Amino acid sequence: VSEYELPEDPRWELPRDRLVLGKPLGEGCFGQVVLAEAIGLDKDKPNRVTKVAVKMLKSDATEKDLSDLISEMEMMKMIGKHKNIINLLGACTQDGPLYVIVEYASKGNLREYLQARRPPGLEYSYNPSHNPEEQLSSKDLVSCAYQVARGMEYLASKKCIHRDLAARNVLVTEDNVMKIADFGLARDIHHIDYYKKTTNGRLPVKWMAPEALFDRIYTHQSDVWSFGVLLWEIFTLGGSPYPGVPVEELFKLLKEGHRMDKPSNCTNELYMMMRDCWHAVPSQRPTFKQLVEDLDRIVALTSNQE
Ligand SMILES: Cc1cc2cc(Oc3ccnc(Nc4cccc(CS(=O)(=O)NCCN(C)C)c4)n3)ccc2[nH]1
Repeated sequence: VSEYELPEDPRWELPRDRLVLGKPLGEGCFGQVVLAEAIGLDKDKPNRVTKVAVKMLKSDATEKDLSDLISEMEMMKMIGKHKNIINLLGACTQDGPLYVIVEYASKGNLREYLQARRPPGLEYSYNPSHNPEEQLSSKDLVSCAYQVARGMEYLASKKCIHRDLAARNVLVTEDNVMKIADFGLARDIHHIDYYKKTTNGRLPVKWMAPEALFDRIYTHQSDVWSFGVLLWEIFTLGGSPYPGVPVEELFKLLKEGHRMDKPSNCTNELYMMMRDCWHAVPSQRPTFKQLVEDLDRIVALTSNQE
């Protein structure tokens, strides 16, 4: 029995013997995510199995870690469901460690998904996958961007600021639906280390708007700046931002007006949309509502023949 009072919500609680735990999906310093099969997740369909992702704490986990995971779960309930975010499906709070059960995205994060779909040749770096998949169409790429914009428009409408929107935090389902992840994470109460890599080797400083970098100010406008970086990641098919640029240099550069150059395969229109997201002045960036409307139009005009 836990020493803590884990919050049981009858609408969401699943007996944990309805979960058949499967392979690890990922592990961080937080805990771990595993794939599972859930039996009768939908009450009206008790005999059906659903593949799901299950988040749980490491054994080394503290009380703040627990509080953080509960917090993510409750924030997700409050934000509600949208097609282009990772949605809550249930929880196990009784009879063992806390499990938070969410939609499963079988194709993993967007950066690695795009990298494995890199065609040969001059416009992209090499494909690092030993199981490369069919390359995407131009329309497919704009449609990835559109779906992420639509998810952020929803989150913004629910007053959620993501604060680390990046291709690594977009997951892709079996049906190639884009789903924003890690939007419900607690904001650390301590100052951050700008030079500390994630468990997957990423430096989050490269997605920060200048006002976030400089003064730790995060708003929907600073998420639009990150979406501009994410756009650049899409049209480089998973490229790494500011190539050759040491991180301790980045703010100076940005402040002087430095911006990433256009990816080799990227329309003038989509590069101008990136640059607009990277407006120095937060009030002058487009909103996610505007981004969605423009990307909708651009998707309809973009060829899926190549
Ligand atoms: C409460 C909560 C639960 C939760 C679960 C999350 O993870 C989820 C949720 C839904 N689906 C997937 N699918 C998935 C499939 C393959 C691999 C991965 C992990 S990965 O880091 O993107 N790539 C694996 C190895 N790379 C580093 C080489 C995830 N994960 C992510 C955030 C979450 N927040």
